[PDB]
Amino acid sequence: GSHSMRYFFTSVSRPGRGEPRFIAVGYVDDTQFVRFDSDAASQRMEPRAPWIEQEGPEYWDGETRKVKAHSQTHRVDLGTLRGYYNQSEAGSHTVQRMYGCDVGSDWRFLRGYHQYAYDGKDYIALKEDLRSWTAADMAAQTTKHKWEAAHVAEQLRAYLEGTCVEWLRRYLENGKETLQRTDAPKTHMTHHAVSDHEATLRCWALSFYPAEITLTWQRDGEDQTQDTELVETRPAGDGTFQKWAAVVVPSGQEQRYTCHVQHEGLPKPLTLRW
Amino acid sequence: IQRTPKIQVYSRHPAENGKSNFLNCYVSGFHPSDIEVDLLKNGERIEKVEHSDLSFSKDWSFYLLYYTEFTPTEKDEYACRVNHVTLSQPKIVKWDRDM
Amino acid sequence: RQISQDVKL
Repeated sequence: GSHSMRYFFTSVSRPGRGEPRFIAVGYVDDTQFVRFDSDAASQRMEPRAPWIEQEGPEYWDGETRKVKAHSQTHRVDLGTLRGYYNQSEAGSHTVQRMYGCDVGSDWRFLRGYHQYAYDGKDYIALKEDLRSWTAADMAAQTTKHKWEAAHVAEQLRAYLEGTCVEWLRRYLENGKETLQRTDAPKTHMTHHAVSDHEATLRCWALSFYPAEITLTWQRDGEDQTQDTELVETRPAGDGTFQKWAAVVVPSGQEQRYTCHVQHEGLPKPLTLRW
Repeated sequence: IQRTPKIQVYSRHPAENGKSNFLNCYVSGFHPSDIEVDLLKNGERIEKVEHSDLSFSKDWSFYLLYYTEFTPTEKDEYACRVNHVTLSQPKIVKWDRDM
Repeated sequence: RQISQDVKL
């Protein structure tokens, strides 16, 4: 199937409580592989998956150099945005950035991303064509005009279509045993009643990878959304994921309902009944 | 933009009394990132709790996994206690081994 | 692998 590489960056200013704190994390699909914490012991980019340890000192030096430079730029950006939005130096603020690339089943380029947020809302984003920008508000047009002049998109395009794709491929090959695995979900259904009148059926999906999954309820072979509850896919803590979907049914009608599970690790979709 | 955390409390593996496991509290969908998260045993704060590195979703909202190793019993009651700027008082979610 | 340039708002 398809794959992605993504980096996620967060900086928070806290006036009167020191200089900003910066956190960087890198993922391939749903697996974290690197981290940097500006207040942590090492002051280096750190490994978080076994296969990235295959990379040598030039890599760890280079990635450390780049992430530290990124942290300093966010410190500059926090000041820049305070100015753009005419804000005082008393409040706490947050800058976020994400970038990365998607490839299809043939490992060829599908899509690239490069975008920023300020205080929980969009600020600026690279469009799908990798040639133009979407500015979220009037303030962000200043950044847009600046980046168009300095040809930022062209440089970013080269990374997203080349370097990003090639290194995603390298990681997938180097960590084949884990990154290219598909762990099908362990599935079961439970039944619970507090009254004589209704019962909750809960369809479970456990120990699956990647996180991508679809859980649907049907009644008499028709999709059923009313009286259902679906929880957010959640991490087990061991590199696998969990999810449940539940439906409240009238007593005596449990057998009308089926739970349908779709996952890459399943050769065909699964059907569960009470 | 501020967003209130979603909270899920659950075990890593299917719970079996007397067998070691990990207790998880997954907080997600929040903004800003400043958050307080305690795991509780019979109403008391568990000392040794670890957490994931701050990350975020496509809507920019943050998520963290807090976790501790524990051995569940019939007697003991577990919970997650969360405070955030969006909450007037700490929010307590009890661990239900079936959720 | 990270992008190899300095992007500033």
